[PDB]
Amino acid sequence: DIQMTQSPSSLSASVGDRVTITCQASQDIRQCLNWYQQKPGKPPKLLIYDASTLETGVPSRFSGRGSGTHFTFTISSLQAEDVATYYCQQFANVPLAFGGGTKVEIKRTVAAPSVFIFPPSDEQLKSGTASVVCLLNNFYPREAKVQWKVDNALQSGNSQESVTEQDSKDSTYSLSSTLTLSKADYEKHKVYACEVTHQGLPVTKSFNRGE
Amino acid sequence: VQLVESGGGLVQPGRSLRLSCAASGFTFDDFTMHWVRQVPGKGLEWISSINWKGNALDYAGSVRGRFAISRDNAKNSLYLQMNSLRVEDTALYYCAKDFRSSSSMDYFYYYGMGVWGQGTTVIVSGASTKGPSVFPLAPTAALGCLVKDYFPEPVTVSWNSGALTSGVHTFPAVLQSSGLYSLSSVVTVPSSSLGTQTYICNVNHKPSNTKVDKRV
Amino acid sequence: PNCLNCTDLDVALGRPMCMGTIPSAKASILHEVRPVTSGCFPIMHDRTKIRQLPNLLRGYENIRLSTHNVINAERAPGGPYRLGTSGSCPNVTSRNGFFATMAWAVPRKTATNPLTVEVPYICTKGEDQITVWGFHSDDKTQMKNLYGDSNPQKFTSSANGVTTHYVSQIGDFPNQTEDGGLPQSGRIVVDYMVQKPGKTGTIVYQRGVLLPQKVWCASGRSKVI
Ligand SMILES: *[C@@H]1O[C@H](CO)[C@@H](O[C@@H]2O[C@H](CO)[C@@H](O[C@@H]3O[C@H](CO)[C@@H](O)[C@H](O)[C@@H]3O)[C@H](O)[C@H]2NC(C)=O)[C@H](O)[C@H]1NC(C)=O
Ligand SMILES: *[C@@H]1O[C@H](CO[C@@H]2O[C@H](CO)[C@@H](O[C@@H]3O[C@H](CO)[C@@H](O)[C@H](O)[C@@H]3O)[C@H](O)[C@H]2NC(C)=O)[C@@H](O)[C@H](O)[C@H]1NC(C)=O
Repeated sequence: DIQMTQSPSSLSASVGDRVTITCQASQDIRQCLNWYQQKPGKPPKLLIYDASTLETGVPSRFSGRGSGTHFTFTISSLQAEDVATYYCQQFANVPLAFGGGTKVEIKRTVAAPSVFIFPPSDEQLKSGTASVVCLLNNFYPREAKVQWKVDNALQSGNSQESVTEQDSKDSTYSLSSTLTLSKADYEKHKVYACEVTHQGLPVTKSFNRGE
Repeated sequence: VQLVESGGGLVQPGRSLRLSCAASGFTFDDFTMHWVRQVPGKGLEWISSINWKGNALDYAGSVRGRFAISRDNAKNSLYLQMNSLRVEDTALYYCAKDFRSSSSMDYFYYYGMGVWGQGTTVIVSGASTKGPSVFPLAPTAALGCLVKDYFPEPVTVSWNSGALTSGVHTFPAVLQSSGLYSLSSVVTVPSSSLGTQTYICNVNHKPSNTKVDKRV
Repeated sequence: PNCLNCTDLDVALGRPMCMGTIPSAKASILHEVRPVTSGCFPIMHDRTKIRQLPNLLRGYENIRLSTHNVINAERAPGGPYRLGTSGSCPNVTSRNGFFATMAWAVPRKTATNPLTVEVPYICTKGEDQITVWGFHSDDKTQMKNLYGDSNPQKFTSSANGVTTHYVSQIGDFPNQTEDGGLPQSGRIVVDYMVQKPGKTGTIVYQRGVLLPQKVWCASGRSKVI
C-alpha cells in the first residue's frame, strides 16, 4: 500500500509569507497526486490536481510541483482566508491514501480578548444545576489562562474550555469556559469572578447573585 | 453541481445502515463516484469508489466485506450499505465526484475528486439519545444561547432563523464528564439593538427530534 | 518505423502508442510465422484468423490507416454507447486507452435483438479496405453488470461474399496471454473482413460488440520473402 507522508504537521506564518507543504510517497505514483483545502467545518475544495495544474477559480498564489515520490505544494503569499487543513492524495493505485494533513494558521499581532460574563439563567436553575459562562472573544495568540474564582477561591476541575478555529477574517480565536456547579453549591457563595491572563490584558469580569 | 449526503445517525455496533447521495447538476452516469470519511479531529480516509457503471467496485481493507457500494444512474444516487458496524466506523462520510469521465472499465477510473458534499454524521454507539436543554445567556453588546446535556453530535444553531450570520461564534462541543456534550453559541450585536430587535436562536437536535427553537 | 517496443501485429491493431507513420516499400521480408502482441487487452487470437492480419498487410506496397473513424460508435443501433478504454492499454496521457481501430459499444441494460450495421468503403478509389472488428465476453456476473445478458451472444459479419458466424464464451477463461499484463475478468476475440473497392461490409451483433473506428486502406503489391 502507498503511505502518504505529508509534511509539515502544522505551521504558522504572517500574512504574505511563503507557505510550503511537502508530500512524500513510499512508491512511485508519478503524477497521480492532488491537493485539497479544508474550509473549517465545510467541504474540501480542489486546488491542485495532477500535482501541478491549477483548478478553475482558485488563485495564482497556489502552486504544486513534483513527480515520482516527492511533491511540493506552495502558497506564494499567505492570506488570512487560507486558514485551513490541507490534504494531499494519490490516485495511482487502486487503494487511495490521503496525507495526514497540515494545519495552517496566521501569525498576526496581539489582540486583547473582549471579556463578558453570563450567570446561570432562570431556566437552568430550575433543574438544579448552575452553569456560569465566561467569554474570551477575538484574541491572538491562542494561548490564554482563565481561572474561575468563587467567593475568592480558585476552582480546579469544575470547568471546561472550547476554542474556535482561526477565523478566515481577522485571524483571531474565541474561547469559552463553562463553570458548572450544583444549585446546592451556587447559593452557598455570592460573588463569581472570571480572571483571565493574556498579553493584551489582569482583567476580571464579575457578577453578584441576582442583581 | 450538488452532492447531498443523507441517512447518517446513531446506530448499534454490528447493525446495518445505508447512506444516500442525491446528485444533480451533471450527467451522473458518466462519472465514477467516491466515498471518504473523516472521524472528527482526524483527516480524510478513503472508503470506497464505484465507477460510472456498477461493474467495478473497490474497497479499502478496513471496510472490505462489510460495506457495499452501489449506484442508480436513473435516480442519480450513490449508495453505501454498511454492515457489521464498528465504533471506529464513526466518522463524517463525504460523497465525492471524480472530475474525469474516465470509462476505464478496468482500473484507474479514479482521479482528482472535484466536487464534495457537506457530509452526514455517523456515530456508532450503544448509548442513549438525549435531547438538549436550551438556556439563554443574559446580555456594543453580546448575547447567546447555551445548549447543555445532549447526545450525540452534531447540533445546529441558527440566529434570526439564518438571517444573522455576522459576528457569530458557535463553539465546538465539549464532551462533559457524564458522556454528554455541551457547546455555546454567541453573536456580538450593537447596544442600540436591545429595543426594537428581538434576538432568537434556532437549536435543533435531529437524533432527539428536539428542536422547538426558542427565543433569547 | 522508428517506433519502440511495439510488435508488428500490435501496430496492425491500432494499439495506443503504436499509431505512427507507415512507409511504403516494394519488397518486404516475413519474419513472424506467429505474430504476437505484447501490449493491448488480452485476446483469444486463435478463435479467428486475426494472427495473419499484419502479414497480410505487408503484402501491399502502400498501406495506411484511415484518418477518420469509419463510423461514429456512440449513436449506433442499440442505444447510446460509451467509448471504451482500459488500464491494460496505457495511453501516454491517460492510464486508460484502447485500440484506435475499434470502439467498445457498452450500453448505458436490457436484452436486445440482433443489430445490423453496414460498413462503408470510405477508403480511396482502388485501395483494398481491411475492416477490423471483434467482440468482448466476460464471466456471468459481470456480463450482468456490463450488459443485459449473461447468455452467449450471437455475432456474424459478411463482406465480399464471405459470411461468418460467432458466439461468445462465458466463464472458464484461458489465462491472459500476449497482453498488457493486468489481471482482467473478461476476454477479447478479434477478426477482420476485407472490403474490395466500392463494396460495403455488414456486421450482425448482440451485446458485447467491438465496433470499428479506424479501417485499413491498403494498395499496391510488395514482394514477400
Ligand atoms: C488518449 O486518449 C484521448 C481520449 O480518448 C485521445 O484524445 C482524443 O483526441 C481527439 C483528437 O481529435 C479529441 O477529439 C474530439 O474531442 C471532442 C471533445 O472532447 C469529442 O467530443 C470528439 O468526439 C472528438 O473525439 C478527443 O477529445 C479525444 N478523445 C475523446 C474520447 O475525448 C487521445 O488520442 C489518446 N492518445 C494519445 C493522447 O496519445
Ligand atoms: C491466470 O491464472 C491464475 C491462476 O494461476 C495461479 O493461480 C493460483 C491462485 O490460487 C496461484 O498458484 C499458486 O501456485 C503455486 C505453485 O506455483 C501453488 O503451490 C499454490 O498453491 C498456488 O496455487 C497463482 O497466483 C497463479 N499462478 C500463475 C502462474 O498463474 C489466475 O489466478 C488469474 O486470475 C488468471 N488471470 C487471467 C487474466 O486470466
